[PDB]
Amino acid sequence: LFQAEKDRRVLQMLRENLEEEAIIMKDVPDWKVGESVFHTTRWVTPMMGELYGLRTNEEILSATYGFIWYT
Amino acid sequence: AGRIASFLKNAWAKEPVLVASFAIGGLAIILPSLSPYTNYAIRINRATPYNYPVPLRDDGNMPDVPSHPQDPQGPSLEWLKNL
Amino acid sequence: PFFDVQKRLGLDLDRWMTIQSAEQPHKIPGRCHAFEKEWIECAHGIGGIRAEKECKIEFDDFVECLLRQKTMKRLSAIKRQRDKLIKEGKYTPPPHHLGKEDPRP
Amino acid sequence: MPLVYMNIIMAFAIALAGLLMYRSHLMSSLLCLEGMMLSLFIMSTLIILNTHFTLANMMPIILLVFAACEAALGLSLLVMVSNTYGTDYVQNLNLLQC
Amino acid sequence: SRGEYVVAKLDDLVNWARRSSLWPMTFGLACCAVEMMHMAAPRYDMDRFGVVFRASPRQSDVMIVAGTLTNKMAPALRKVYDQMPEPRYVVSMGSCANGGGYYHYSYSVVRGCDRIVPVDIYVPGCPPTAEALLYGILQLQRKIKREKRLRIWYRR
Amino acid sequence: MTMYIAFILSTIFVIGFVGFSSKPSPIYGGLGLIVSGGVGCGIVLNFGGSFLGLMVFLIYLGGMLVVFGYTTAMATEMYPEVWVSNKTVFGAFVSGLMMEFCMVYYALKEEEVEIIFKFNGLGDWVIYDTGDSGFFSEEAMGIAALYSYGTWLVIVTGWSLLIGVVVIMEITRGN
Amino acid sequence: MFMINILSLIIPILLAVAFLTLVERKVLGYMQLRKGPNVVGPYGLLQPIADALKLFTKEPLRPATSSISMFIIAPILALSLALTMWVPLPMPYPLINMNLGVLFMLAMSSLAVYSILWSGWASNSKYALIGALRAVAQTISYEVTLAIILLSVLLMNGSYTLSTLITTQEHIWMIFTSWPLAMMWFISTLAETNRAPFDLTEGESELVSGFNVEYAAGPFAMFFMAEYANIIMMNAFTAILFLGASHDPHTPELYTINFVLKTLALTITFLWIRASYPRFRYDQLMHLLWKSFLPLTLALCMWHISLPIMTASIPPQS
Amino acid sequence: MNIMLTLLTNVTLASLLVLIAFWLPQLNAYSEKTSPYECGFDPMGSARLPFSMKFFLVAITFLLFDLEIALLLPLPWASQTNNLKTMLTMALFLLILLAASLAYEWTQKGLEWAE
Amino acid sequence: MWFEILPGIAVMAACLFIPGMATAHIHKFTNGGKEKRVAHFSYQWNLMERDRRISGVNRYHVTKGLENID
Ligand SMILES: CCCCCCCCCCCCCCCCC[C@@H](O)O[C@H](CO[C@H](O)CCCCCCCCCCCCCCC)COP(=O)(O)OCC[N+](C)(C)C
Ligand SMILES: CCCCCCCCCCCCCCCCC[C@@H](O)O[C@H](CO[C@H](O)CCCCCCCCCCCCCCC)COP(=O)(O)OCC[N+](C)(C)C
Ligand SMILES: CCCCCCCCCCCCCCCCC[C@@H](O)O[C@H](CO[C@H](O)CCCCCCCCCCCCCCC)COP(=O)(O)OCC[N+](C)(C)C
Ligand SMILES: CCCCCCCC/C=C\CCCCCCCC(=O)O[C@H](COC(=O)CCCCCCC/C=C/CCCCCCCC)COP(=O)(O)OCCN
Ligand SMILES: CCCCCCCC/C=C\CCCCCCCC(=O)O[C@H](COC(=O)CCCCCCC/C=C/CCCCCCCC)COP(=O)(O)OCCN
Ligand SMILES: CCCCCCCCCCC1=C(C)C(=O)C(OC)=C(OC)C1=O
Ligand code: SF4
Repeated sequence: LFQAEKDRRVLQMLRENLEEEAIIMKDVPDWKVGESVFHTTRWVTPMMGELYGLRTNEEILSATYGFIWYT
Repeated sequence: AGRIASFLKNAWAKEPVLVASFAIGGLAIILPSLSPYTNYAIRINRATPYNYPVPLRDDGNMPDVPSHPQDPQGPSLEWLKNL
Repeated sequence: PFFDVQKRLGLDLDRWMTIQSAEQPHKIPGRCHAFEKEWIECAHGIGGIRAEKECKIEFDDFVECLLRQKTMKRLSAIKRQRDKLIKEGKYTPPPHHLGKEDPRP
Repeated sequence: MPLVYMNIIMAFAIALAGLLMYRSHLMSSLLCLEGMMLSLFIMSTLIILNTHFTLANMMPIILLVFAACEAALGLSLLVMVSNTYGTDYVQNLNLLQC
Repeated sequence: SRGEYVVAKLDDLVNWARRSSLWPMTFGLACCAVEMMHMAAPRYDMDRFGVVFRASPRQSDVMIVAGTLTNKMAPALRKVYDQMPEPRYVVSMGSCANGGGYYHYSYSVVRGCDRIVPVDIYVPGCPPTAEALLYGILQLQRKIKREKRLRIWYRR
Repeated sequence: MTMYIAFILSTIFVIGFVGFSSKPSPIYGGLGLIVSGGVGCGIVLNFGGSFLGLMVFLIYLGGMLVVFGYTTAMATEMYPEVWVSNKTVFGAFVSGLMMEFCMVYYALKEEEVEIIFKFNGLGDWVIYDTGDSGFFSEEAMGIAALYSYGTWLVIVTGWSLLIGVVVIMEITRGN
Repeated sequence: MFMINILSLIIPILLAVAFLTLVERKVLGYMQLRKGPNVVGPYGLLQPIADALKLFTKEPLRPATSSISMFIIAPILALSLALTMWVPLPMPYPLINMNLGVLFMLAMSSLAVYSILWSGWASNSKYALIGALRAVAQTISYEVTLAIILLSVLLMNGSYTLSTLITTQEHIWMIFTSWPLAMMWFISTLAETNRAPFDLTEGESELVSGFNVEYAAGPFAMFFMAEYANIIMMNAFTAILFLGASHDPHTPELYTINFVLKTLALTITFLWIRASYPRFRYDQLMHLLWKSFLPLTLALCMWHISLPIMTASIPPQS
Repeated sequence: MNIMLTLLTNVTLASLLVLIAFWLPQLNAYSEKTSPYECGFDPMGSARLPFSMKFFLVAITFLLFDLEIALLLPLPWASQTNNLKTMLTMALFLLILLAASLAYEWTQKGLEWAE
Repeated sequence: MWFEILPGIAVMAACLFIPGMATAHIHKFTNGGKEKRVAHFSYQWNLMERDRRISGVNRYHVTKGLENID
């Protein structure tokens, strides 16, 4: 159940980032929305910055240092 | 026989700490090879499920793989409960 | 120079530690396990000279996984454009990107 | 690369420069050697932690072990040097020329 | 006046603290020190008053001059007195420290430690009994209790 | 961007390295190395290396106690030097400080390749992994694997330690 | 609300430390056929307050030959470390819950010695230098044996988490399984806190005052506070390590009372030992630790590694 | 985050105590009060002169013995491996070599202080 | 006493009672009264984060039972 929820949450975050990027970067002439940086077409586990790039600093802090700093 | 007896007596009279240390170290080296519970310790270590058991794709030729955890097939920790 | 005693005797003195995709304890995977696996299987048995050219795509993907330079560049470009559009007031971030989202498990 | 990687590499460069430029005391150069080892430990630990290379987690510890040996080695030599001269100044080690 | 009352109460507090915790230096010269050792003995138990010997002059409050002070020793006594941080007190114990005593007319004896350091209490005797020394320390406690440093500062 | 705690820690690391590399009296060099060890422990703790950081701090504390004793024995002078008691020491300290300042400025203000490569900074938090599983610590497992995977490493390390004891005894014999 | 918890941890420890001095003076007195402080307040209950007020209203002095920065830094380091080392202790809950609390405590202990070392060196006096070198020798004497004893004892716990020590000793005290090591551990604590018969860094009868001879008033009081706090803290650690109190999740005050009583018993045992014995020579301490404690410690480490495998009694939580 | 706050609080309290101790009382500093202490007299030499270490060899050996602690600390986690025989063999071998080092230095008079 | 040593000891004991007890009470006050959660491993932290996300008030200790499955 945790696995299914994690997949849904990650995919939702990535889709939200995709839509925001599509809205934001409409003016740049040679930019493809959602273009990958890998030649391979297989699934790549998202990096922290990709998931939390366009969010608040508090969410980023909780995502990065939340577990380590919890005591 | 007698030479070792005299040497051990002199050591026990002069250096009891060293005698005890060597005895404890020798016992620690020797005893594990003669114990029947070392195998039990290994099996207890193997029986701890740290990661998820990934199921196998059924192909109709595995009589010894359960289709449900409560099925009789597979390993059993009945020995562990009484241990 | 390199007397391969390990290969002659079949000992594995230090080959268990040479690569990231090789039998970690508890089956804990490396961050770039798939990319390294792809590159190693591409380059196996063809020699270094041919592997440098014919397996350059796999190695580039592996290095991108390792260091994430291109991903950081893309994220920086997106954030720079977002800041530029926000300073002139043409763009507004959505509520879920401002801390007022509806969380899900 | 993160800015932390650059800071650690700069720390190694500073320690190497401090070792290569000698003042009088040999103990200072030994301390520069120890600092170089510490920076190497930090750099390797950060790389191995970031890449999640599990079996490499024992690599830094081994480094420390041999660092100790090197440290001990240096101190041993220092003692003898002092015993000859009453001082650890490197300018007394000039009996041999090129 | 509120300020006068405040400074009086603060004077009371600091005087109580300083007289309830008196740490003399571990310092004795002659027979008198033996009687001093009998004041720390169980019968009198000077520690029960809060009086504890401390070897370091930096950590001590009181100089008890228990014994004859010679000319060869006077610079050392003055040095370890000067190295006592303030506030500091000196108790002269016995005839030799008070005025020279039995060796007053000698060529090598200082005729009283008050030629070298200021003295707060003079304890007579040759030697004073441990009880007489205890009386001297209690009198010094009373004298410290009579101090009005903060009131004097306020009235300046 | 998030509070740049790791950047501040690494900057203090570099400052301590400059402190002991300008080579004042070995007392202050040892102090600087102790500070650098503690701060590097903090960095590794922030990246998830609890055991490794704590161990490096402990090891360097013991080594620096030995170094302090040896400095008082055979590395002293009438007037031990501080970072401001010497033109050479102060010059080296200042040069290291401004060199770190220049490197940092050329790093976070623009993308330039100093020696090896270039980058933008952006704080370490970006390059993490968001791995979500486990009832253990991967660092502890990898370190504990030394007794099951690294038999060869244990053998060579123990041999080197015994040989090092023999070696120091041979060296300090004199005669 | 976490700052409230920090204050509720640190202030009572200082208050406890102040009263500890009064108890030692009285315990020493009654063991020496006298009374100890019984005049300043009822039963001398106001004596620590008077001592503190006297010490903090006295003039501190900077030695002319001293190195001012290190001279000031050393007492701050000592007191701050003494306060810090209490945060992972489970009573039965810790202020800071660490996976590796024992290793953190070891590292902070190792760092605490540098307060003594730097105070002795920066005092720029001969007796202070002798005291600092004695501290170096003491650390070299006890460190490795202490660490190996900790490892051997914790092999039965399964991890370095302090709170797990409560679960390990749920039915029996760990001492009943490791009473030999415990004795050695006790002695190591006496050497770790510079307590008699191993009070060599100060060494009043030999070095006047040792490392802190040049310190007066407030910094000296801070050194004293740090030392007594370390005494109480190490006895609390020993009580947690070897005498496991039974913990009720719904009644943690029972555990707190049990733990405090055991800690007070161990501290009073320290005071008793100070009252009973002469002082070691600081070379004899190193010979004792390296020629008697180390071989037994190594043999017992070997035995305690082999024992859980032999009996199939390996604890959980890899 | 909490540990940083605790460390800051402890250091701040100690520093504030030092500040109180140095700024509250009345100070009267003169050259005789601040002179070095040698129990009655001026020291003959400097305290910065070399001070011989008679236990230098034991001090060096402490460096090598301090890393055996690093090697032996992961033993509780190593005890959870499946191949307990190899782990036990390696741990016992490491401790045996440590004991052999101690014995070698002991028999070669390496634990005796210099005269 | 010799029992005159007891009062000071008692004071010390009272002081040593304060920290742990306080911690317990504080741990109950800021965690819904139910023994602050321990997260030594990332699985426990993930459980806590999921609890906070599904609490509806950004507080992990607000527990949702079977009344939340309508
Ligand atoms: C909170 C942290 C900051 C402050 C730190 C200090 C805390 C305050 C100190 C505690 C005060 C208690 C001391 C009072 C004890 C007096 C007991 C009695 O004996 O005193 C008598 C009278 O009292 C004294 O005259 C005055 C002492 C009372 C002090 C005045 C109260 C001021 C309190 C203000 C506190 C403010 C602190 C700083 C705030 C910023 C004189 O009797 P004495 O001659 O000795 O004994 C003779 C011996 N016999 C009995 C055997 C025959
Ligand atoms: C050719 C001449 C031979 C004699 C001289 C050789 C000189 C070199 C010294 C010894 C040679 C090293 C060979 C041992 C390599 C270790 C690997 C191999 O032996 O397997 C180990 C078998 O274990 C053995 O017990 C190794 C221990 C034997 C060595 C201990 C004592 C010998 C040391 C002698 C020289 C050292 C210095 C001097 C000491 C006095 C572990 O394998 P295992 O655990 O199954 O599975 C691991 C894979 N997993 C993780 C996926 C499960
Ligand atoms: C227990 C932990 C909690 C403690 C909390 C309190 C922390 C206290 C920290 C230290 C304070 C205790 C010291 C006692 C009072 C301070 C007096 C000193 O620090 O300042 C004096 C102030 O002197 C200054 O040099 C002159 C004052 C002018 C400078 C002030 C700058 C701004 C004032 C401008 C006037 C307009 C008002 C602006 C503010 C609103 C200097 O006196 P000085 O003689 O050297 O030193 C000896 C002090 N004696 C006499 C008490 C022994
Ligand atoms: C097979 C076990 C191996 C592993 C276990 C060992 C664990 C650790 C123990 C070894 C640690 C190092 C030991 C170092 C030995 C050095 C011996 C030595 O030279 O010391 C002699 C002292 O000892 C000797 O006399 C030489 C050896 C004496 C015998 C010691 C024990 C030998 C073996 C006896 C035990 C056998 C096993 C027990 C059997 C039980 C009986 C049925 C000199 O003493 P000083 O301090 O210099 O004297 C100064 C004051 N006069
Ligand atoms: C079947 C397998 C079982 C495993 C084996 C178990 C049996 C173990 C048998 C031996 C156990 C001995 C444990 C003690 C370890 C050290 C003992 C020792 O011999 O040390 C002494 C010295 O030890 C001391 O005297 C200690 C001095 C410090 C005294 C300080 C106070 C004493 C403490 C009093 C109460 C102790 C309470 C400890 C436990 C408290 C609870 C935690 C050696 O020194 P010397 O006599 O001078 O001779 C050296 C040259 N041959
Ligand atoms: C702490 C137990 C009581 C100790 C009292 C310390 C007294 C210090 C005086 C110095 C002294 C000592 C030590 C001393 O032992 C002695 O006898 C020869 C003297 O001559 C009478 C002395 O003056
Ligand atoms: S006064 Fe009498 S008892 Fe005291 S020191 Fe002089 S001669 Fe001795």
